[PDB]
Amino acid sequence: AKKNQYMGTSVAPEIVLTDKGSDMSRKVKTEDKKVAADQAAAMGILANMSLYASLNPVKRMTYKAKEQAPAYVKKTGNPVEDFYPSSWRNMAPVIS
Amino acid sequence: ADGNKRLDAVNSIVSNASCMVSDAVSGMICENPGLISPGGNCYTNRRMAACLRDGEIILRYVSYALLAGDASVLEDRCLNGLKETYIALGVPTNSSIRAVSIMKAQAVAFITNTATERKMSFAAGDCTSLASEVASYFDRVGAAIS
Amino acid sequence: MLDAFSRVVVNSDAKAAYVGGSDLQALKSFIADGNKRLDAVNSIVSNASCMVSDAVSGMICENPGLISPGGNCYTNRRMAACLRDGEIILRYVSYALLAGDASVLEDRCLNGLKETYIALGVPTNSSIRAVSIMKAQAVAFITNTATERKMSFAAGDCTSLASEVASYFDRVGAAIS
Amino acid sequence: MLDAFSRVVVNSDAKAAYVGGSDLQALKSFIADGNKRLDAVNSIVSNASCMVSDAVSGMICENPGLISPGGNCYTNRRMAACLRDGEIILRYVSYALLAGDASVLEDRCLNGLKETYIALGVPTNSSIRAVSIMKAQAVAFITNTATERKMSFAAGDCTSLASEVASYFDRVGAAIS
Amino acid sequence: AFSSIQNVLTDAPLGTPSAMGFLDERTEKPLMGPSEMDELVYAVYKQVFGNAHIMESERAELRDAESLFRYLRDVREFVRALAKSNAYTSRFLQGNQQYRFFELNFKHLLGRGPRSLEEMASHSALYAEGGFEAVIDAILDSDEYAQEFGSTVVPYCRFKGEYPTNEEFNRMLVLKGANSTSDKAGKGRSKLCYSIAAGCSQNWLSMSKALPFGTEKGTGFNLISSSRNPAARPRIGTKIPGGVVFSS
Amino acid sequence: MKSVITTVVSAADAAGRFPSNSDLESIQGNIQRSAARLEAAEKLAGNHEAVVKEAGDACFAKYAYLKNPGEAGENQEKINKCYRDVDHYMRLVNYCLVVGGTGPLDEWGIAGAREVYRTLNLPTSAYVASIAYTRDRLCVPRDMSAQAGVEFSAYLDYLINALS
Amino acid sequence: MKSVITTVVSAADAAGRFPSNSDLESIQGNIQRSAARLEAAEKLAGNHEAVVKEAGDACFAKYAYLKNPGEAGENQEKINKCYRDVDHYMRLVNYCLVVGGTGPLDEWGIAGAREVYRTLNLPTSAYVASIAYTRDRLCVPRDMSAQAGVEFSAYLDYLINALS
Amino acid sequence: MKTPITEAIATADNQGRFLSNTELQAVNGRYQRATASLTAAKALTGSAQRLITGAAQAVYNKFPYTTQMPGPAYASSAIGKAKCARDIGYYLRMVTYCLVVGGTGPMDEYLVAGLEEINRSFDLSPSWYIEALQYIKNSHGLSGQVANEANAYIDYAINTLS
Ligand SMILES: *C(=C)C1=C(C)[C@@H](Cc2[nH]c(/C=C3N=C(/C=C4\NC(=O)[C@H](C)[C@H]4CC)C(C)=C\3CCC(=O)O)c(CCC(=O)O)c2C)NC1=O
Ligand SMILES: C=CC1=C(C)[C@@H](Cc2[nH]c(/C=C3N=C(/C=C4\NC(=O)[C@H](C)[C@H]4CC)C(C)=C\3CCC(=O)O)c(CCC(=O)O)c2C)NC1=O
Ligand SMILES: C=CC1=C(C)[C@@H](Cc2[nH]c(/C=C3N=C(/C=C4\NC(=O)[C@H](C)[C@H]4CC)C(C)=C\3CCC(=O)O)c(CCC(=O)O)c2C)NC1=O
Ligand SMILES: C=CC1=C(C)[C@@H](Cc2[nH]c(/C=C3N=C(/C=C4\NC(=O)[C@H](C)[C@H]4CC)C(C)=C\3CCC(=O)O)c(CCC(=O)O)c2C)NC1=O
Ligand SMILES: C=CC1=C(C)[C@@H](Cc2[nH]c(/C=C3N=C(/C=C4\NC(=O)[C@H](C)[C@H]4CC)C(C)=C\3CCC(=O)O)c(CCC(=O)O)c2C)NC1=O
Ligand SMILES: C=CC1=C(C)[C@@H](Cc2[nH]c(/C=C3N=C(/C=C4\NC(=O)[C@H](C)[C@H]4CC)C(C)=C\3CCC(=O)O)c(CCC(=O)O)c2C)NC1=O
Ligand SMILES: C=CC1=C(C)[C@@H](Cc2[nH]c(/C=C3N=C(/C=C4\NC(=O)[C@H](C)[C@H]4CC)C(C)=C\3CCC(=O)O)c(CCC(=O)O)c2C)NC1=O
Ligand SMILES: C=CC1=C(C)[C@@H](Cc2[nH]c(/C=C3N=C(/C=C4\NC(=O)[C@H](C)[C@H]4CC)C(C)=C\3CCC(=O)O)c(CCC(=O)O)c2C)NC1=O
Ligand SMILES: C=CC1=C(C)[C@@H](Cc2[nH]c(/C=C3N=C(/C=C4\NC(=O)[C@H](C)[C@H]4CC)C(C)=C\3CCC(=O)O)c(CCC(=O)O)c2C)NC1=O
Ligand SMILES: C=CC1=C(C)[C@@H](Cc2[nH]c(/C=C3N=C(/C=C4\NC(=O)[C@H](C)[C@H]4CC)C(C)=C\3CCC(=O)O)c(CCC(=O)O)c2C)NC1=O
Ligand SMILES: C=CC1=C(C)[C@@H](Cc2[nH]c(/C=C3N=C(/C=C4\NC(=O)[C@H](C)[C@H]4CC)C(C)=C\3CCC(=O)O)c(CCC(=O)O)c2C)NC1=O
Ligand SMILES: C=CC1=C(C)[C@@H](Cc2[nH]c(/C=C3N=C(/C=C4\NC(=O)[C@H](C)[C@H]4CC)C(C)=C\3CCC(=O)O)c(CCC(=O)O)c2C)NC1=O
Ligand SMILES: C=CC1=C(C)[C@@H](Cc2[nH]c(/C=C3N=C(/C=C4\NC(=O)[C@H](C)[C@H]4CC)C(C)=C\3CCC(=O)O)c(CCC(=O)O)c2C)NC1=O
Ligand SMILES: CCC1=C(C)/C(=C/C2=NC(=C\c3[nH]c(/C=C4\NC(=O)[C@H](C)[C@H]4CC)c(C)c3CCC(=O)O)/C(CCC(=O)O)=C2C)NC1=O
Repeated sequence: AKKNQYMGTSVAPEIVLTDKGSDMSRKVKTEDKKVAADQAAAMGILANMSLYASLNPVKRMTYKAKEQAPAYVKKTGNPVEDFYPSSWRNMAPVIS
Repeated sequence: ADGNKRLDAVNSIVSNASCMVSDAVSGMICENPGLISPGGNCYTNRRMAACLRDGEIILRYVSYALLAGDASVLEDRCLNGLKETYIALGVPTNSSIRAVSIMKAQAVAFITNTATERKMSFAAGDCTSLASEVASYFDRVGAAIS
Repeated sequence: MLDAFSRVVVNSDAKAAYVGGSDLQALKSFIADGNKRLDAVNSIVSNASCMVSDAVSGMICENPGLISPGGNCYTNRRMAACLRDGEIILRYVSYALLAGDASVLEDRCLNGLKETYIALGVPTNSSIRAVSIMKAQAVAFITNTATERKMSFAAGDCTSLASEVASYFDRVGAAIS
Repeated sequence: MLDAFSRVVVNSDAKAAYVGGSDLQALKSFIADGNKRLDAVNSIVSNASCMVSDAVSGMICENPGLISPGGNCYTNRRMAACLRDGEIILRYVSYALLAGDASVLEDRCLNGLKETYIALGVPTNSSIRAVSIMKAQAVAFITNTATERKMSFAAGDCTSLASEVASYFDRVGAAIS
Repeated sequence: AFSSIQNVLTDAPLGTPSAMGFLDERTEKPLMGPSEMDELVYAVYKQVFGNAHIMESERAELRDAESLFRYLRDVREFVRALAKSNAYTSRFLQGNQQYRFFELNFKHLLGRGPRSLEEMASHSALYAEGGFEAVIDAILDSDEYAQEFGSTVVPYCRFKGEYPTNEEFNRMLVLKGANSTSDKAGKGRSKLCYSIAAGCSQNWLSMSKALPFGTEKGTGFNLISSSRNPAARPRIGTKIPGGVVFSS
Repeated sequence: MKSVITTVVSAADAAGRFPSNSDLESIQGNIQRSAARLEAAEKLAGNHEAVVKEAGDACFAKYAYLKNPGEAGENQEKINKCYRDVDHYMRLVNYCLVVGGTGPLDEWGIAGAREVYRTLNLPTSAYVASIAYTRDRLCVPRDMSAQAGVEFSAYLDYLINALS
Repeated sequence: MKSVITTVVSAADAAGRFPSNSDLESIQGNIQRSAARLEAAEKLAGNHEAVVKEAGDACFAKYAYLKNPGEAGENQEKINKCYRDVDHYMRLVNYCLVVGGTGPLDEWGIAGAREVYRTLNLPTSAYVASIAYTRDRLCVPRDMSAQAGVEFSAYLDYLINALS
Repeated sequence: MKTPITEAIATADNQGRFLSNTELQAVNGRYQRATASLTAAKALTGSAQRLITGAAQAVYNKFPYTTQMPGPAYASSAIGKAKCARDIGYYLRMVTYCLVVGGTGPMDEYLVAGLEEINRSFDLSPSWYIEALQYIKNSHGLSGQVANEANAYIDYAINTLS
């Protein structure tokens, strides 16, 4: 009796305007449309803002970030696979 | 009344909408980088895309409400109980209000054609009434959540 | 209350130990940057009013419900009080920065403040935001990183003092939480 | 014995079809409101003895013929048995409020209570007065409108639970009517 | 104003004989003699400091305030000299919360409790505008101080009977403890911090602990909780020949 | 001991069946509410002698007649054992805050208490009045958290309703 | 007079004790820094008729309306009054630079300035504009040594904060 | 219980039919008559103990022999006066119940059903209660339809007593 019917739908109006300098060309149209979530476009802004936050020194002290505990991986005793596993080994950052 | 000022104001927003959204969320991260810290709720890949989608939906609705000249559809569709849904999911409301104010600044920059990164070609006149109207419309969505 | 020199004295008194040459590493280095701390404290207290007026306005900026009727900061009377409390928190963190010890913060200012705010109905989150803005401003002024407000200093790093004052603001933020 | 979850199972087993979609709104609202339900059953359970004693004392002080010589609550044996009958009923109404369905109240308390009181000669209508006094105590304890004791709750609205326990109590009064 | 327990369950207040000698043609007051003046100062120390167990190394600094007192008998100026000393500020202000210092002044120099939030606000504004000495001067030169104690008696916790508000009575008993109760139990953290800003009242047991002897203290406590419910809307009815009428 | 685990393994043992999903589902809530009840129990453990002293004098303040001769609180040996029994009840409440159920109360303080207190002329109303005083002097922010106060007052009301 | 000596001897008076070495240490602090502090003494003393006008005209330029009818600067000798009234503040900052503390300023120019500046309708923004003008009109190497400029500005922005 | 609601339900159930528009109009009449009857109930509630005392005094002034004749039926002693005031309060309570309910449903159930049995056995004359009800009708101090609605339930009791 009180729930918004379209709160969980992500449906928003699309507006398209056409204008080519002549009165016969001007036309506005509006149709509802589901707004999708781009998986790829968020990654670039996430990486760039993470790099910016990693380089900012004054946000480093005013916003002390929290430690994240690593995932469980079994140790094998030999240190070459304990400290430098193949998922990481020989990776190093280019600065351009 | 007059549409040639109104339709220009809508067209000055719906064209460069994606840059406004992507600049608003990146500025919101740019103030506090806790949301992209592991443990923030924009940290994962699925979350920041949803945040982008929500910002674009808010911009979609306020651009439609500026065209319609009223805010009734804006409070029927979007703001009908958004704040407690952000509470129930768990959403830092102050940062979303901050992103809304960033989008509000960008919209009134684009309407007055005083944007200092890009220039539109317009006619001669004053669109400040539409600027105050869209400022009020952004204050609606800024006050409907808290 | 205590300061940096009276810190180590009470720490060593718990051991009944004399303050020997091994423990004066810390204090003699504390005296090395003595001019640095004095150069920092007047920079902060020199902008005291602007920092508070900016802080409460920033509070209000992303929480417009505080102005609204029934808001905790609705009438000017309430505003006047909340604008004081900026002066009191800032004054006490300046005292703590000057003394090099926060032994004056949570006995004098932060002792019982959470309950006082709970009884008065003061919202905690907005106050924490106000403290945060002030914190950010604190470091901006210590490091001469403010956009305007160019202050003449002596060249070097005051980063340690910046982290000190950030830690002091941290306590205030966590005391009322 | 069926709770709120089992009730839709028995309702859709008469249908012979899988339950999802339409029938899940009530269950998801039952889950989302579960903290208030536990918060209400705890408030009723914490004040049980005062409720039973106050209800029986009110029923006697409205009708003093029960402690009259030859009345039904005359001796100590009958008074102890009435206090036991009182809250035996409170226990089952608490079970029905916790389960979200009054099926446990029907099967173990009210099935045959009508003529049990008849065979005993128990006046079936002073029991209705005691039940109504217990109902009036239960709604005030749920909605925190109790004048003798105030409890600690998170702020919000739970008059649906008050109407549900009032809906259980008049059923428990009308089964013996 | 009857003080059902002021002068019968409690001793009489202590101080100077009378104010007529203050009119001073040949002397300022009848020389109470040095042996009825040392007990006056002992009484003042027990009040303005409130059983602070002050050693004589710390009583070697109050020599000047004392030496003028026995020479010129105004009591009020004696406490004005005491409350501005380092012995007073070190004890109640140095390591305390703000309203803790403000509330301790009501116990020490006025012998009552703060009646409202606005009194505390007024003290706070008066402190912020230039010093704490202004706080003590406002209290001491107050009207309330003139029409309670004056320039003759030690300021004591008087049971007035006819309080301007009841919470004033509650908060008088909470600050005043029992004997052998001092003012450094809590490290700051005033007892009325919450209850002033909220408006509720205090613990019944801690008020009853400070009552005098023979006052049936503590009894009459129903076994359910003590703080009343504001939310409650009980129905109270009267008695009429025809029925019971409820007034709403 | 009456707890969350013991009820469901006793039910599965009475039925003679393996632990099903409902049994494990009941332990997830133990995992949830242990975050509140354990830090209630720890705060009770760290400050218990203040509470036992504070609730002991409320008993004699409400009932001053116990110190008269012929009563149960005449000399210091009775008052010391009064404080000892109040400390026993507070320890059992600390135990029930840990185990998650009313097991240690129901078996070490409640069962058989009525025959002892009637036989040894101990008035139960004054064994109740200390527990009643302890409940009303609780502020969730000041003394513990919000759910810890609920968890504490629930066991206090259980002890009060058992002795009354 | 809020000075370095008046603080310590007043503290000793309140405590009723003799001056200890902790007290003498502050006067040693004076011994170092008077030389830097009093180097600006000439700079304000011999150059003061130039700073006042450079300040008053900046005040009147930043708020041009104040010369309008009904405002503070409506005739001539009120403007002369204004220039005098900033001359007073320059005199007081010189006095404070000499005493070492904010003694002279907060009791001769600041104490009670509120009543006069409101009832005579004098906008404090105009005072703070003129003072902030001189605060950044200073160039440290040419005007003074390095440390005189710090302390002169520290005294100036004192009253800037006090007024605003 | 005779309400406009329950008689409409009883007429629909007698045919065994659903609620027609006849019943809905009969209920709607109760709803836009109720606003004055609830005011009459409030006003008779407020003036209750004054009206009961005045009505008892008016009965004693009209029939002075009731305060003089010995016997259990008369108000010559104190318990007799207490029971007389109790009876007048009973009558006023039934009148208020009929006002808020909207018909002569309560007082038909509680007062007049088997009333003259009591007056014949207990030997209490109905003219006393008629004299009390006439005072209550003359002295309630109402106006308009509030008065028209309270008086209409008063003289129903008067008509049943006569
Ligand atoms: C509301 C949307 C909103 C505001 C109101 C306004 C308040 C605000 N300002 C900052 C950032 C700064 N404040 C500064 C303070 C001053 N600048 C000066 O020149 C004087 C001396 C003084 C007071 C006027 C400065 C220098 C900054 C820049 C950042 C810095 O710290 O140097 C914020 C952000 C808070 C923070 O994170 O620092 C806010 C909220 N801004 C608004 O957005
Ligand atoms: C169907 C699509 C459609 C549009 C997009 C608009 C486009 C548009 N705007 C105007 C015309 C105009 N547009 C503006 C608007 C502005 N001028 C400014 O200086 C401000 C920056 C800005 C306000 C935001 C003004 C002031 C006029 C002239 C007055 C008017 O005709 O409204 C005109 C008529 C003359 C011209 O070409 O300029 C047209 C076609 N009208 C339409 O029919
Ligand atoms: C019809 C109107 C309409 C909206 C306004 C949005 C509102 C909205 N957002 C989310 C859901 C979400 N919304 C956000 C957004 C944010 N979180 C943050 O920290 C930022 C402040 C902000 C982006 C800037 C995130 C991160 C989620 C995912 C939460 C999760 O991890 O589950 C959900 C839950 C369902 C879903 O995931 O889509 C809804 C209804 N969706 C709508 O359909
Ligand atoms: C790391 C921290 C970080 C930030 C704080 C923000 C920086 C930022 N820039 C703008 C400000 C703006 N942002 C835009 C948006 C755009 N400009 C265009 O020309 C495009 C069409 C579109 C996407 C690029 C515009 C037009 C302005 C106003 C600039 C102007 O006045 O012309 C705003 C909003 C108003 C303001 O505060 O200035 C913010 C928050 N970006 C960051 O990365
Ligand atoms: C020594 C340390 C010290 C402090 C920190 C303050 C703390 C403090 N604030 C207030 C009193 C108040 N404090 C506030 C402050 C605020 N309300 C808000 O919503 C904001 C979060 C915040 C401003 C930023 C307000 C608005 C009132 C008064 C509200 C009212 O009752 O009208 C009071 C009550 C005093 C009184 O009036 O009697 C106290 C003690 N005082 C002190 O002595
Ligand atoms: C009585 C008041 C009083 C003061 C205000 C200070 C003033 C002061 N600061 C420094 C001296 C200094 N001040 C700084 C500080 C800085 N340099 C920078 O470039 C950073 C922006 C900033 C960090 C906060 C540094 C780095 C030195 C030199 C190192 C040092 O002296 O310890 C010195 C010694 C050398 C000099 O004269 O410059 C003095 C006297 N001392 C006092 O006695
Ligand atoms: C796990 C065991 C368990 C309990 C011991 C109780 C304790 C309890 N109550 C509530 C939480 C609550 N309880 C109530 C109920 C009320 N509040 C009122 O003001 C009314 C007086 C009353 C209803 C009439 C409300 C309104 C909430 C807020 C959350 C919600 O609405 O669900 C919550 C969730 C929020 C919180 O953690 O505080 C919990 C755990 N509930 C449980 O789940
Ligand atoms: C599972 C559900 C369940 C119940 C509800 C009770 C129902 C119940 N009550 C009584 C028995 C009784 N119940 C009452 C109670 C009352 N009489 C009054 O006058 C009051 C109205 C009312 C108390 C408020 C009394 C007085 C008796 C005893 C009658 C007697 O001793 O003769 C008996 C007979 C056995 C006995 O107790 O001796 C039973 C079965 N027992 C149950 O097992
Ligand atoms: C002549 C005999 C006689 C009595 C014995 C009492 C009994 C009594 N109590 C209440 C009414 C109530 N009784 C309780 C129960 C309690 N209240 C508390 O403070 C305790 C915690 C707990 C045990 C005493 C509550 C909570 C209410 C209603 C709300 C409230 O009072 O706060 C009611 C009204 C019930 C109703 O509305 O129908 C009655 C009749 N009154 C009488 O007239
Ligand atoms: C701030 C400055 C300051 C002072 C100088 C003293 C001055 C002073 N001396 C005395 C009081 C006295 N002063 C003296 C002193 C002396 N008698 C002599 O013969 C010698 C010349 C001299 C000692 C060398 C004596 C002997 C008494 C008390 C005598 C008595 O009455 O028994 C008193 C009275 C105080 C009182 O007891 O009430 C005062 C004010 N007090 C001060 O506050
Ligand atoms: C592990 C669980 C456990 C408990 C809960 C207690 C329960 C308990 N309490 C008492 C015993 C007591 N309890 C009291 C207390 C009181 N009597 C009064 O006068 C006041 C009413 C009140 C003070 C608070 C007294 C006086 C005794 C001793 C009785 C006696 O020896 O005469 C005894 C008798 C043995 C003894 O203590 O000497 C027992 C078993 N003991 C336990 O082992
Ligand atoms: C020792 C410290 C000390 C002071 C600072 C002054 C403060 C001061 N200035 C003025 C008086 C005045 N002051 C100004 C000054 C100004 N008008 C403005 O609008 C601007 C704020 C500013 C421009 C520079 C003017 C215009 C008057 C004349 C107004 C009047 O006298 O009514 C007066 C009123 C009496 C008079 O002097 O005629 C006083 C007390 N006096 C002191 O003794
Ligand atoms: C006692 C305090 C005191 C001051 C604050 C200054 C203020 C001041 N500056 C100038 C005058 C001047 N001041 C400078 C200096 C500078 N201009 C700039 O652009 C740079 C920011 C800065 C470097 C230090 C220059 C270049 C002039 C001549 C042009 C001018 O009037 O500004 C004059 C006129 C006489 C003079 O040259 O000194 C005065 C009073 N002088 C003082 O005596
Ligand atoms: C449901 C509503 C109701 C009505 C109407 C009612 C009437 C009523 N009035 C009674 C007695 C009485 N009524 C009166 C009243 C009066 N006699 C006078 O002389 C006065 C003039 C007059 C008072 C105005 C008296 C004196 C008695 C006692 C008579 C007796 O006991 O014999 C009795 C006998 C039982 C008893 O002793 O109480 C009944 C049943 N009872 C009810 O429950």
